[PDB]
Amino acid sequence: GSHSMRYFFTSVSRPGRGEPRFIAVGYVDDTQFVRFDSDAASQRMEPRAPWIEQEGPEYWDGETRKVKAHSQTHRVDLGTLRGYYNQSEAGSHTVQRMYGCDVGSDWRFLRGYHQYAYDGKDYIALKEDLRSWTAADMAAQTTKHKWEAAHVAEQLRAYLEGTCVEWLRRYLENGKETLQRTDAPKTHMTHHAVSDHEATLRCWALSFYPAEITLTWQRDGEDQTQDTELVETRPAGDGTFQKWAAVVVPSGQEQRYTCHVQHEGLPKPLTLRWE
Amino acid sequence: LLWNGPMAV
Amino acid sequence: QRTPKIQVYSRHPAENGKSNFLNCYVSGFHPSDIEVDLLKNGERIEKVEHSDLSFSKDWSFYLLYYTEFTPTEKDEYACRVNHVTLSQPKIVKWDRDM
Ligand SMILES: [Cl-]
Ligand SMILES: [Cl-]
Ligand SMILES: [Cl-]
Ligand SMILES: [Cl-]
Ligand code: NA
Ligand code: NA
Repeated sequence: GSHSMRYFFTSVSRPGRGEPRFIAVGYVDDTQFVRFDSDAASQRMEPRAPWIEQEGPEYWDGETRKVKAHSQTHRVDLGTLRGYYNQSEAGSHTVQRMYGCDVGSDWRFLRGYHQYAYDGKDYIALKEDLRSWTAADMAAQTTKHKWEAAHVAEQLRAYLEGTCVEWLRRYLENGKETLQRTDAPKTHMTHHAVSDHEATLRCWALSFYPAEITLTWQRDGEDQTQDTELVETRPAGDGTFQKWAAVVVPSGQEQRYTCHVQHEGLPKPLTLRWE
Repeated sequence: LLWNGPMAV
Repeated sequence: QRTPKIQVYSRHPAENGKSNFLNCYVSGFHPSDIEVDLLKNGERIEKVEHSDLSFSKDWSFYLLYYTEFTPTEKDEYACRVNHVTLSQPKIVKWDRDM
């Protein structure tokens, strides 16, 4: 289909003793496939999907080297940023980094990104042109001048347009049985009386993949948002996702209300009614 | 595959 | 500082006496340090596992905590969360309808 590869990195300083906590995870679409945790025993990049286990020792050696290199860069950054912001050595602080690439249905490059945050706020990010930088404040502006002088965007662009896309295609082929399979939502409706004259109708979407989905309620054929509740999409724990939407209705009028489900795995949207 | 060239801020 | 959202739910539609998986999904929080326990009749369940820390577009974190469980008529399940934004631990009861 249309696809993405993304890596996520978090480093948290520990001022009382020792090095920061460092956690890295890699995804293809909504499927985690590698991880590194500085608290874990292996001290290696580890597989988390079957289709990555076939990569050879050179793969795992190189990804371990690179992810440890990311970890030490973040360790340095935490010290540098404490200085840029004139902060004490007493408190814990956080660096986060996300980067990756999107490809279309034809597996051609669509866009790339690289975003960096300090203490949960934008710090510096690569613009969509893959040449320029967005600096949120004057500390990040110092970083921007440094990365300009060192040609960083050039080699990041080369990675995002090349290596990133090329290995994404490789993973998509090796894991095609799941990564290129859509799991349409399994849907049903429940009914929960709230009094002797009104009731909650809850529309369920279960066991679907990928995570993107839209659930909407209609009354007599027109969208309704009054008296509705929509929960955040949530992981089932087996690689699929769940969501529900509910509406409160006068008892006996349930047939006016329809739940509409849109998902990449559905050729046409589904309609559900209570009966 | 990871990027091989992150630079410090 | 952003306080966690909490959903407690089963992996599969629940039937009393049938094995299942109990999930606590915490999201929307910052910083990432967080304590999450799954409770059975008020007591902490042991050997609970969790996903690897990741985050959303707005930089807030999310984690899934999970364990095997068997719903019953008499047993009560819940999630207990502590975070710097919480003056006291927040307890959310599992309700099989949500
Ligand atoms: Cl009542
Ligand atoms: Cl209406
Ligand atoms: Cl504050
Ligand atoms: Cl019950
Ligand atoms: Na190292
Ligand atoms: Na607290």
